[PDB]
Amino acid sequence: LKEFEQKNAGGVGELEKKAEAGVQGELAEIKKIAEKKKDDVVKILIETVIKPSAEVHIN
Amino acid sequence: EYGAIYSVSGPVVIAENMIGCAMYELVKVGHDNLVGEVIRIDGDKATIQVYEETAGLTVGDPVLRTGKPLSVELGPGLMETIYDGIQRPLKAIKEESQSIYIPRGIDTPALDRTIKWQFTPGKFQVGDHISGGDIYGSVFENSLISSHKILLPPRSRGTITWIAPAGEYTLDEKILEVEFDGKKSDFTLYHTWPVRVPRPVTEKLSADYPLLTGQRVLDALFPCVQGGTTCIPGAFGCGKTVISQSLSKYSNSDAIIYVGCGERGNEMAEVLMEFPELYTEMSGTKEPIMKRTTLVANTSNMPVAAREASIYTGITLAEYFRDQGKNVSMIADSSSRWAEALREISGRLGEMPADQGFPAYLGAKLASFYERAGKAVALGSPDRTGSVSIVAAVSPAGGDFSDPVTTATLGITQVFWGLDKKLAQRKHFPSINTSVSYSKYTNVLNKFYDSNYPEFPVLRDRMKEILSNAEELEQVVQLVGKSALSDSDKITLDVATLIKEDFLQQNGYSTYDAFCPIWKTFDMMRAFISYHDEAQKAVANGANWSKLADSTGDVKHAVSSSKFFEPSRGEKEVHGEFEKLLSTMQERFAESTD
Amino acid sequence: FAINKKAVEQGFNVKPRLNYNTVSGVNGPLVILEKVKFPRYNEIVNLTLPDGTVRQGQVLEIRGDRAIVQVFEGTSGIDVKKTTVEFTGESLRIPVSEDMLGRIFDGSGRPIDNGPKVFAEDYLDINGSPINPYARIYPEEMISTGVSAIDTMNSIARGQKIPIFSASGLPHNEIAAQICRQAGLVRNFSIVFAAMGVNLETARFFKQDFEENGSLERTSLFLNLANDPTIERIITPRLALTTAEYLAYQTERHVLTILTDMSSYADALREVSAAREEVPGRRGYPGYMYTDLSTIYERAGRVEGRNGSITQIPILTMPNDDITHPIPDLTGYITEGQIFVDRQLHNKGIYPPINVLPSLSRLMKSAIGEGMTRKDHGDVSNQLYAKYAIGKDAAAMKAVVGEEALSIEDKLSLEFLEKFEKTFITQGAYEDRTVFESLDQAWSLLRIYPKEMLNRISPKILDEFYDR
Repeated sequence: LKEFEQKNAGGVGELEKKAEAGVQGELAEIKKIAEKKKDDVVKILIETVIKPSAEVHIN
Repeated sequence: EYGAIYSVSGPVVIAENMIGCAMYELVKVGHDNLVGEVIRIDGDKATIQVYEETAGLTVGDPVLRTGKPLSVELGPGLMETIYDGIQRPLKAIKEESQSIYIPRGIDTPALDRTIKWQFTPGKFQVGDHISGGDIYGSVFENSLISSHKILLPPRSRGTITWIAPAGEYTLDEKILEVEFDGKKSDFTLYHTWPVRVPRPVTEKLSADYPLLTGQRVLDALFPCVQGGTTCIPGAFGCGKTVISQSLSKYSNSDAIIYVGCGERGNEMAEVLMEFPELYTEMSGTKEPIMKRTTLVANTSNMPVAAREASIYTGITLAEYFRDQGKNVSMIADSSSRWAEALREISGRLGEMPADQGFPAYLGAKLASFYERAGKAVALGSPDRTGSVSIVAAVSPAGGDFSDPVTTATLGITQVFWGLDKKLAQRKHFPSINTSVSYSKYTNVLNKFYDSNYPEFPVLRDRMKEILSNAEELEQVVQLVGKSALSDSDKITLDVATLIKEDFLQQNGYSTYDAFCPIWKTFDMMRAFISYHDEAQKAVANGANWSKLADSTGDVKHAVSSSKFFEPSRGEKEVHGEFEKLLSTMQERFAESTD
Repeated sequence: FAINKKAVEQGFNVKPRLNYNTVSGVNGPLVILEKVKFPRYNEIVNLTLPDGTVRQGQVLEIRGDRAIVQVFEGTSGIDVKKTTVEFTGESLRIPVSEDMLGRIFDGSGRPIDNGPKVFAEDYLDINGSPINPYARIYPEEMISTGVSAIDTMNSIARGQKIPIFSASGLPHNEIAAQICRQAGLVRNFSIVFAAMGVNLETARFFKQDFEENGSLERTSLFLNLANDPTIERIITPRLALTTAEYLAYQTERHVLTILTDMSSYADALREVSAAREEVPGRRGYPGYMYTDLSTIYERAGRVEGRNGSITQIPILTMPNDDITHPIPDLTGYITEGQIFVDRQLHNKGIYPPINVLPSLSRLMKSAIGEGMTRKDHGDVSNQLYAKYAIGKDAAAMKAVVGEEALSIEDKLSLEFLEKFEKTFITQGAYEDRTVFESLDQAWSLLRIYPKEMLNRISPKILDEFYDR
C-alpha cells in the first residue's frame, strides 16, 4: 500500500506534458486561421454596418 | 372584413372593428394567417378562439373573417388515413414538409385532389326531381369498402338537369347539374358539413343483434348491442388496448374510428405503426385492417381547442359513414382529458365553474354529444339502415365518486362496466367488478337469444346469483374463518373460485383466451351449471363433500382445461368435445353419487 | 452543409431598438407599461435600474398601449421615473454549441464557472415546435440499472417519461445518482441535469458523484437555487429541453435528462398567477398547467430520422405523501410509468425504500421477453406482485383478527414477504444486479411454494425452472 501511495505521486510531470501537447497544436492553428478569413470578415462586417434599412411598420 | 388585433392573451385574442358576424365562424388572423373561431362578441370587440400558437403577434394585424362555422370534408379518400383533431393530413403534411415539425398556417386539403376515381352513374335520369340523402351514383374506394356511395347533401333539392358520365375522375369537377331555381346547383365528388350540428335522419329504431368482443365476461354477462354505448375504465394492466384490438378484429363493424386526445405519444406512435402489423381477420386474410380504420390522433401538446373538437369531428365522420347504412364503432382515448380541456377553456374564458372545476353545462354538452349514436333508417329514396355504436374510455382521477363526469355518464348511458381495483392488485385482469356493472339491454335481447340459445338467460342469471351469494358469504367467513359450515358452503366457494379463474381470468394474447364465440361460452356456462347442480343435489342426501369430490376426483379439473379448447376448430369438433364432457360429467355424477 | 451555409445570411441586418421610459405600475413580479407601440406579444425586453444594474423580463399580456411584463431578476429598487425599457423585438434566443460540456450554467443559462461565452453555433428558441405525431418510433433496448426492483418489476426502455415520486426527507437524489453512475444498457451516454429550486448540499453531492464517476466531461448542468430569483425557475426546464433536443436530434447521441424538482416549478407558476387575477383551479392552481406540463414532457423518445434518443426522469416531491394532490395527479395523467418511495421502509432502514404497490411502469411489454431477455420475466413479475399483495393483506388482516382465520398459505406468504423485503429489495450502494441473477433470486424465493398456488405462471415456464 505504501508503494501504491508512492506511485500515486508518480503522475505529476506527465500531466504538464499532456496539457502542452493538447494545447500547442490547437493554439497554433487558431492563430493561423486568425489570418485567412481575417480580412474577408473585416470587410464583410464593415460593409454590412453602413447599410440603410428604410422600413415602416404597417398594421 | 379586415380587423385589427386589439389584445392578445395566450390562447385568446380581442380584435376590433368587427361587425355582423356569427359567434361560431372561422376566421383567418395575423400575417401568418392562423385559424380561429369567434366565441363571444359585443359591439366591435370579438373574443376569438385560436387553434394554433401565438408568438410575436402585434396589434393592428389584419383579421380576415370567413362567414361559416367549422365543418369537415366528406367524400372518398377518407379511409385508412390519419388526421389531427382539426382534419389536417398528418402524412401529407409530413411528406410535404420533409422535416419533423409542423409549420404554422399550412393548408393541406382534407381530401386529396391528386387521386382519380372510377365513378359510375346511379339510376337517376336527368329531368327527375331530387332531394338530399338520395344516392345518384357510386365510386370504388377500396376492396373492403368498394362502391363508395355518393349522396346529395341535405338542404339540397331541385331537378337533375344533367348527369356526368361514368369513367375515371378526380374531385373539383362538377358532376351533377341540378336546378332548384337556376343552374346554380353544381356539385363535385365531395362536400362539407358543420361539425356542431348532427345531420338529420328519417327516424330511429330499437336495438338488437348484440355486439361481440370475444371476451367472455362482457358479451356473456353484461350484453353489448350495436347502436349503443358504454363506459370502459382503462387501467393499463386490464388490457388497455387489447379490448380495442379485439373489437376491431372481431366486431362485425363496417368501419372503425379511434381518436386520440390524451395520447402520451408512445402509445400514439405504437398503435399507429402496429395497426400496419394488424390484419383483417374477416372474410379471408386481408393484411391491412386499416381499410376499415380511420384515426384522429392528437397528443396533449396540441392546442386545447383541438382536443375539444376531436370528438365532434370523429362522431361527424361516423354519422357520414352510417348514413350509407353501415355499422360503425368509435373508440375514445380518455374522456377525462376532454373534460379537463373543457374546464380549462371555460376558466380561461372567465366564468366560474360550479363543480369543483367544471362548468355546469358540461352535463348538457356530454348528453348532446352522446345522443348522436344509435340505430336509424337512413334518409332518402335508397332507404339505407345505419347504426352507430361507440364506447367512452373513462379515465378516472384515482377515484370513483370524486369526479362528477362519472355521474354524468352514469346518468345518460345504459350499459356500464365498472372496475375492481383489487383485481388489478392481484393482476386478475380482466379486472371488472361484477357487483357494480350493469346492462339494461338484457331485457330486450331475450327476443334475440331465444332464436339461438333460448336457455342462456336463466342459466346466466342463476350463475350470477351464485356469484353474488359467494361474495356475500365471504364477508361473514373472513371475520370468523372456517367453522361449522355445510358442504354447500364449500360448493359455493369452489364454484365461485372456478368461475372467476376461468371467466374473470384469460390471457389477452392466446388463441383460446383472447377470443371466444357465443356457442363456446354457452357450453362453458352449461357445463358449470350442470357441475354445480349435480353436486348440490348429490349432497342433498348425505354425501360428505370431501368423499364426494374424491369420488368425482378431478371433474372440476376435467372441466378446468376446457378453456384450452381452441375455438375456430370446426364448431362441431369443439361442440362434440363439450357434448362428450357433459356426458361424462352427468354419468360420473349419477354413479359416484351412489 | 452548403444549404446550412446558405441560411445564416439573415444574421447581417441590424435594426436599433426603441427605448421606452414610461413605466406605469409595479406589483411584485410584474411591471405595467403605458404608451407602447406594436407590442409584439411574447417579446424579450431588458431593463436598467437607475443605478446601472440591468435585468430583463418578458411580456405576457398586451392591449392598446398597455403591456404587462414579468421579470426574473428581482423587483426591488424599481422607480417609476428613472428606469429605461428597451425592446429587442424578439422572443428568447438561447445560444447553442457542442462545447458546453463541463460547463456550469446559472438559472439564466450563463457560464458561472469562469468560462467565457459559449461561442454559439446558433441561437435557438427555448420553445421549439411540435414533432409531427406521424414521426415517432417506439422505445426499445430496455436499459438496465443494477437495481433489482427497477430492473425487474418496472424495467425501463430508453425513450420514456419516468417520474420519480419522492417524499420529503428521503435519499431520492442518492438513488438517482447511483442509477446514473451505474447506468447499464445490455438490452456512451450524455447526461444533462437541471437544478432548480434546490438547496446547496445536493449540488456539491452531485458534482462529487460526477467527478468520481469520471463522466463529468460528458455532461453539463443548469443550476438554480432558492436564493436565485424564483421567477426564472419557469425557464430552466425550457433551456434544458432545448439543449437536449439540439444535442440528440442533431448529433445523433443518446442522452438522458434529470429534473430535480417539479414542485418548485408548480410553485413558481402559482406564484405568478395571482399578481394578476386568474380564476383559480384546485388548490389555487390555474387549471391550465396541464398544458405546460405537456409542453415539458413533449420532448422525449426517438424518431426515424435521428438515431439519438432522449429519456426524461423528473424527480417529484409529494407535498403531504399524496397523489390526488393536483401536482402528482396531473403528472400521472400525462406522464409514463412512475417510481414510488415510502417513509415506512426508510424508517425500517431499508434502502431503497421503494413502494412497489403504487409504482407501475405503464410500458414494459414491448422491450422485454425473448430476443433481449427471458420470457419468464412477465410471469415472474406478475406472480411477485400477486404474492406480495397477498402477504400484505394477510398481515393487515391478522393485525385486526389474529391467528384465528389464517390459512397455512397466509403465513407462507407472510414469511415469503419478510424474506423478500429483507433480501431482494435491499441492495448495496455499489452493487449492480443484472436481470439474470435477479431472476435467479426470484426463483429461489419462489421455490418455497407448491406447483399449484403459482397460477400466474404458465405450465411450461412453471415446469422449466421450478427445479434446476
